[PDB]
Amino acid sequence: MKAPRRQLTYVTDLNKCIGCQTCTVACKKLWTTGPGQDFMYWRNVETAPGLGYPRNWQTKGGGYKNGELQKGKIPPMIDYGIPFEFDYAGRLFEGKPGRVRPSPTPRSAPNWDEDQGAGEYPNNSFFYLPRMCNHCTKPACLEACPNEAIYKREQDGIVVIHQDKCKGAQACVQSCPYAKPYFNPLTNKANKCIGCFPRIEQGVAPACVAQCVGRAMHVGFVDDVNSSVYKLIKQYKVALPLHPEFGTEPNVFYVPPVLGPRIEMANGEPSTDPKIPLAQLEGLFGKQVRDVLAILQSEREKKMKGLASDLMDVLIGRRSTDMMISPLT
Amino acid sequence: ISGAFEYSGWENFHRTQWSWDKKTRGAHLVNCTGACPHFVYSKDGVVMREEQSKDIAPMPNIPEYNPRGCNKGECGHDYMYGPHRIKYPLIRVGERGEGKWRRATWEEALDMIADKCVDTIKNHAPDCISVYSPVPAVSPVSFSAGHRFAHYIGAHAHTFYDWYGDHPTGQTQTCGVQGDTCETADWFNSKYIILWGSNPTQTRIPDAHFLSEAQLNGAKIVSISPDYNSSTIKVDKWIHPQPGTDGALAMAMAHVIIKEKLYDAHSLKEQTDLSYLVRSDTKRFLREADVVAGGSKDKFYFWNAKTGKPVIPKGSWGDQPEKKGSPVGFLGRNTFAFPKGYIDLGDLDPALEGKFNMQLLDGKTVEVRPVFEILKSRLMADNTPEKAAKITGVTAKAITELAREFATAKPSMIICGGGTQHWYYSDVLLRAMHLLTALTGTEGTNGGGMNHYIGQEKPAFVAGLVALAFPEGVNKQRFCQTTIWTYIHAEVNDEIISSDIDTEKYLRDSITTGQMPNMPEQGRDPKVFFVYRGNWLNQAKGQKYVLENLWPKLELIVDINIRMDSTALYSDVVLPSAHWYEKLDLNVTSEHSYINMTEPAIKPMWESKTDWQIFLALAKRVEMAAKRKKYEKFNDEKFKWVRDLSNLWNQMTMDGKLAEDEAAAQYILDNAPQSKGITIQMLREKPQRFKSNWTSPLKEGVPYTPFQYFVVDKKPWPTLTGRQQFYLDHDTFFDMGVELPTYKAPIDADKYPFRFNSPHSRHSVHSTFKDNVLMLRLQRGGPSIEMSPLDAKPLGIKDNDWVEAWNNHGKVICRVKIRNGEQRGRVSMWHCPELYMDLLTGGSQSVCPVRINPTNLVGNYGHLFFRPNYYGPAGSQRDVRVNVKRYIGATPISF
Ligand SMILES: Nc1nc2c(c(=O)[nH]1)N[C@@H](/C(S)=C(/S)[C@H](O)COP(=O)(O)OP(=O)(O)OC[C@H]1O[C@@H](n3cnc4c(=O)[nH]c(N)nc43)[C@H](O)[C@@H]1O)C=N2
Ligand SMILES: Nc1nc2c(c(=O)[nH]1)N[C@H]1C(S)=C(S)[C@@H](COP(=O)(O)OP(=O)(O)OC[C@H]3O[C@@H](n4cnc5c(=O)[nH]c(N)nc54)[C@H](O)[C@@H]3O)O[C@H]1N2
Ligand code: SF4
Ligand code: SF4
Ligand code: SF4
Ligand code: SF4
Ligand code: F3S
Ligand SMILES: [Mo]
Repeated sequence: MKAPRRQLTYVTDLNKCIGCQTCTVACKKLWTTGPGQDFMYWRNVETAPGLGYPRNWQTKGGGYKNGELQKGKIPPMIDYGIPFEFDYAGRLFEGKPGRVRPSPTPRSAPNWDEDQGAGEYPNNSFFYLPRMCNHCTKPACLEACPNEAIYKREQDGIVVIHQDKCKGAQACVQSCPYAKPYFNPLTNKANKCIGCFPRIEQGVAPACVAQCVGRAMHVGFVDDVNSSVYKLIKQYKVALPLHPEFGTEPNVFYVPPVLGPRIEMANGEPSTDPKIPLAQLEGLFGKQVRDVLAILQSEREKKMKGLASDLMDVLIGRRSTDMMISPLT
Repeated sequence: ISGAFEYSGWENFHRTQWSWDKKTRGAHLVNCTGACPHFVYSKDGVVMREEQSKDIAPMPNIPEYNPRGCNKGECGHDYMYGPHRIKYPLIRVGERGEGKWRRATWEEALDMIADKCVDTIKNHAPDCISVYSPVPAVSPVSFSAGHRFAHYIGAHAHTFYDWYGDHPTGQTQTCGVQGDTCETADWFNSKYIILWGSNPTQTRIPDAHFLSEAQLNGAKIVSISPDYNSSTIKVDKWIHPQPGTDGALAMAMAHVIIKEKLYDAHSLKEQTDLSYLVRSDTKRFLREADVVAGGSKDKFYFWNAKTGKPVIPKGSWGDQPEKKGSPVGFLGRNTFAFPKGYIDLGDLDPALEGKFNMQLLDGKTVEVRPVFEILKSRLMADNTPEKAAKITGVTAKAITELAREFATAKPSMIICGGGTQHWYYSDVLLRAMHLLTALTGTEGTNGGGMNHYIGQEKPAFVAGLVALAFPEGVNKQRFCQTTIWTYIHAEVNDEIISSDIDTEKYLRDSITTGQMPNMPEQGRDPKVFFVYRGNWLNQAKGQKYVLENLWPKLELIVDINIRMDSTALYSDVVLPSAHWYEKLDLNVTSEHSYINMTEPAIKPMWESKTDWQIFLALAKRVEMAAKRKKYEKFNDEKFKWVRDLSNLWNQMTMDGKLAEDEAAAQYILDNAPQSKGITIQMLREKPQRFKSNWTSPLKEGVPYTPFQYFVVDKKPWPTLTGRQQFYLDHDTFFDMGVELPTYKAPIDADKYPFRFNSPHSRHSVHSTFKDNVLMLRLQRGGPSIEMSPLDAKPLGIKDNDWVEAWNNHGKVICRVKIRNGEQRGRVSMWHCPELYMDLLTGGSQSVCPVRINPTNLVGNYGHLFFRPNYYGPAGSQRDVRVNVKRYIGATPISF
C-alpha cells in the first residue's frame, strides 16, 4: 500500500456545526453532477442520533476485526434514498393539473430524520454529524478491491478510486464500514470522495472545509505543528476519529460537543448531565470522550472568568487561515 | 518517481471538473439578510458553480465574517438552468392559476400592459395601478425600476416591513426610529445573549458562527423557544414558555430587577421617560400647557431631587433645535440637528419614585407621579414570578434566576426575531424587551442592547436609493398601507368580534381622519397589479380571502420573475427577468456593514431582461400607448402634477444618463453619505464597507451598534418625549390597556385547540428554493408540518402521514414530521411553500387571516405617524389556532 509523505487531516468541530448542509451542496455542485451520481452525497451531514446516510450504515459492516477483513452488506438503493424527481414543467407551463408531487412516494432520503434525535420533551437531544470519506491510514476499500483499482496517494494521503482500473467489483462498498464508496449503476463503477486533491494541489482547502459556513471545519497536514489540526489532535488531544472499532484508523477527527443545555429535572431545575447523553458520544467515539469533554469544559471555564485559553482560541478561529489551507479562490 | 506520480495523467479528469475561464462577482438577490460575497465560475459561456469569495476585511480581535454563504446560495445557479425558469413573455390563455400560457413577444406583452395601464388612468384613476416590490436593500436598482415607473405615472407603491411583520413595531413606539440593530460581529462582544424567539442556526446561517465562537470565548447564551429548536442545542440555558406568553416572562424579569434594585438608575434618569410626571387625575403626562399659559402640549415635567422643584426635560417634541435639519426617513424627527450633549443629565437628579403635587392654571393642585412609580406599583402587584409561572409555564425561580443573570452580566444583549415579532401583541412585547434593556443600561454598548433580526431591511444608503426611486420627492409619491390594503380589498373576516376589539371602528377612523392611507381613493377597486421581487400572493396572509375576493377585482396582474412562482402562476402576464448572475445590482443588509453586488457572468438568458431594462422598455410602450389613445398629459391634482406620459423614458433615465444598469447603480452610491466615493469597480474587486451609518458613528475595526447618537452623543430621541418612551398616553393605547408595557394574552378568536406556528426553515429563502430539487432531496420531498407525539398519538397520526389543518379561514393538507422537540398543543408548519408543491390542498396561509392591532394604526401621537415601512399595521399570524386531523384518503405504508 505504501505510506504517504504527508497525510491530509480534517477536524470537525461538533460544537460549531449548525447543520446548514452547505458543505453537502458545495461537494455535490462540484463533483457529483455526473451521470449516475444523483444519489451520491460524498459529503453528507446527518442528525445524531439517527439512521444516517444510507439508512442504518452503522450496522452495515466492513472495516476490520482482529486484523481480519469483513465484507458487510451492499446497501440497496432505498437505503441511500431514491432521489426525488418532479414534473414542474407540466404544472407551471403546460397546464397539467395536480400538485408537483415527488417521485417516488417519500419513504427514505439522506436527511430524512433531521432533528428528530432521541429523548422526550423537555430532554430531547440531537446534534449534527458531517460525514465524508475518512481517507483512512488503513483503507478497507483499497484492501478489498480485487482489481487494485483504488489507491492511496503518496503526496497527501488521499484515497482515490481510479475510474479506469475500476471494473465494478463493489468489494470496496462491502468492506467500507462508513458507506462512503457508492456504486454508479450507469457506469458500472464505484465513485467516492476524492478529498479535493485538485484544490489541495493548488493550495486551496477542500470545498467542504473552505465553504464551511458554521466555521467548524479544520484541514491541514498533521506533520505541521502549526496546524490547528495538529494542535487539536496531537497537542491538546480533543479530536477523536469516528468509530475507531472499525480498525481502519480514520484521518478525519471530531471534537465532541461540549456546548448545550443540561438535562431538565421534573421540577424544571437543571442537573449535571447535558442533554446530549455521554453514552451516545461514547458509542460514536469510544472511551476517551469523557476525558476530552473535561478538557474542553475546563478550558471554557477559564474564558468565562475572563482568563486565557489557547485551546478555545483554536476552536474559535478568528482568522480562517489559522484553521485551514488558504480558502481563497 | 520522476516528478509526477503513477496516476497524474488520468487524475486530470478531476482537475478539469474544477476549472473555469472566467470569474465574476455574484450575489443572491433574495430576502435573506445574507448578502454574502460570491464568485461565479463560468466555462464555455455556461455558469459552472459559485463559491463564497471570503474577502471581507476582518475586524481586529473579532472573528472574520468569511466564508458566509449558505446551502441555498451554493446552488443558486440552479435557477439559471432549472425547469422553473421563465424564458419568454407569457400571456395567460386558460384561467388564472392553471399554467396554460401562449408564448408572446416583448412587444405584444409590453403593448398589452401599456394599453391597460393607460386605460386605467383615463377611465378610473392612476392609484388603481400599483407596484409591489419589497426590501430595496436586496436589489436597490431593481427595486427602483418599477417604483420610478409608478412614480411618474401616478401609481401607488406598497409597504413590506410591517406587512411581513419584520418591522419592530414596539421599537418605533419606544425609540422613534424605523428600526435598527447591531451587525452580527458585535455578538462576539457580549457576555450574556438571549435568543428570544430567534432560531439563528436556521434563520441566520452566515452569521450564526459568532454565537458559538462567543461561548467558546466565555460568553453565555439563553434560548427562549417553546420548541427545542435547532439553535437550542448549543445554548447554556433553555426556557420554553407557552406560545405568545413571553410578555409575562419579560415583565416578571423587570419585577425582579426593579424589586432587587438591579437596574442602572443613572441611565434611567437620562435616557428614559420613567421620570416624566404623570397626572393621577387624567392618567396623562403632565404638560406645560396644563400648568403655564401658552405652554406647549409637547413639553413635560420631571421632579428634580437636587432642587426639590419640577423641571421641564429638554429635547421633547415641543423643543425645536435652533437650526433645523432635513427630515430623516428612519426617524420621527431629525434630532441630529440638536448639538452634542444636549440631553446630558449633568447635575440633574430626576426622581424615579415618589408622589408630588403640582398646581395648574385652573387653580387646582393635582397629584402627579413619575412613570417609574406607576410601573413599579403595577409590577409588584401583577407581575410577580409566581404569577408569571402560572401564565408562561416557567418556574418562578427560573424566572428569577434569568433576571438576576441578565442584569448582572455586562454587557447583556437580547436578540429577538419572528418568534417574538409576528404576534398580534408583539409591539407591547418588544417594549418589554426595551424596558429590560433600559433597566440594565446596555443600549449603545458593544455587546449590549435590544437587537432585532428579521428580513434584509436596512438600506443604509437610503438617500441614494430615494434619488433613484422617487426623484421628484417622497412626498409626491402615493403609498398604500399594504396590511390595510389587503385587509380591505380582500374583504377579510379576522374572526375578532367588534365588542371585544372593534377593528372596523379603529381602522376607519384612522383612515377618514388622515392617520393611515386607503388606496385607491374614493373606494375604487385596484385594477392593475405589478408584482416582482416578491411572491406576494404566496406569502400574503389572508390568502383564501385574497384569492376569492381581491384577486378577481384586478383586471391585469403582471409578474416579472426569473422563475414561475405561485404569484406568476395565478397572473395574467409573466415577464422573464434576468438571473442574479446575469444582471448588475447592489446588495446590502443590516447583518454586516459592507456593500455587496452582483455582475453579469453571462448575458441575460433566453429573452429575459434585467428589471431596470424591463421598465425602461415598457416606458417607451406606454409613451406610445398614450400617443395612440390621445392621453399623453393629465393633471394629478393630489400633487399639482401635470404628468407627461409621452416623455416617460427620459424621466426614467434622466434624459439617458441612467439608461443602463450600472449607471443607476452608481447614481445610488453617489447620492448617499454612507457610500459616496465608492464606485462599482471598487465593489467588483472587494466588498467595500460603508463610510457612515444611521444611529451611531461607524468606527474602523469596531462592529456597529445603534442608538449611540442618543445614548453617547446625548442627542434627543426622536420621540414625543425626546427619550426612550415607555408611557404612551394615547386614547387608543389606553383602550387596548397598553399605555405601559404589560402582558397581553395572545388572540384566541380562532376557536380551535392547536396554536399554529410557521417559522422559517434553513432549507429555503422564503418561497425561493422551496421548489429547488436539491433542497427537497435534503428533506422528505415536499412541505413539512411538525407535531409533538403527545398530540399525534391520540389522533392516530404517524410520521410522514398526511395531516389536515383548518380553521374558519381555510384548510391545508400536508405531510407531518413528528418531533419530540415540538411542544404539545401547538403545530409548526414551515412557512409558505409554493402552492404547487406537495400539498393536497391550500397552503400555510389558508388558515391565516389578516389582523390589525389598533395601536399599530395610531398616526397622531408625536413620533407615531404613517410613513411607508416606519409605522403601520403589522401582518402578524402567530395567534392563529387550527385543528389537526389525520387525512385518510391516502395512508401509504412505510418500509
Ligand atoms: N404564517 C406566516 N406567514 C408568513 C411568514 C411567517 O413567518 N408565517 N413570514 C412573512 C415574511 S417575514 C416574509 S419576509 C415573506 O415571506 C417574504 O416573502 P417575499 O415574497 O418578499 O420573497 P420570496 O422569496 O418568497 O419571493 C421573491 C420572488 O422574487 C423573485 N426574484 C428574486 N430575485 C429577483 C430579481 O432579481 N428580479 C425579479 N423580477 N424577481 C426576483 C424570486 O424568484 C421570487 O419569485 C410572510 N408570510
Ligand atoms: N434559510 C432562511 N433564513 C432566514 C429566512 C428564510 O426565509 N429562510 N427568513 C429571514 C427573515 S425575512 C426572518 S423574519 C427571520 C425569521 O427568523 P426567526 O427570527 O428565527 O423567527 P422564526 O423562525 O419565525 O421563529 C424563531 C423561533 O421562535 C419560536 N417561536 C414561535 N412562537 C414563539 C413565541 O411566542 N415566543 C418565543 N420565545 N418563541 C416562539 C419559533 O418556534 C422558532 O423556533 O429569518 C431570516 N433568516
Ligand atoms: S457547513 Fe460547516 S456547519 Fe454547515 S454543515 Fe457542513 S460542516 Fe456543519
Ligand atoms: S473511509 Fe471508507 S472509503 Fe474512505 S478510505 Fe476509509 S474505508 Fe476506504
Ligand atoms: S472534500 Fe472535496 S470531495 Fe471530500 S467531501 Fe468535502 S468536497 Fe466532496
Ligand atoms: S442565500 Fe442569502 S445567505 Fe445563502 S448565500 Fe445567497 S445571500 Fe448569502
Ligand atoms: S472493489 Fe474495486 S473494482 Fe471498483 S467497484 Fe470497488 S473499486
Ligand atoms: Mo421577514
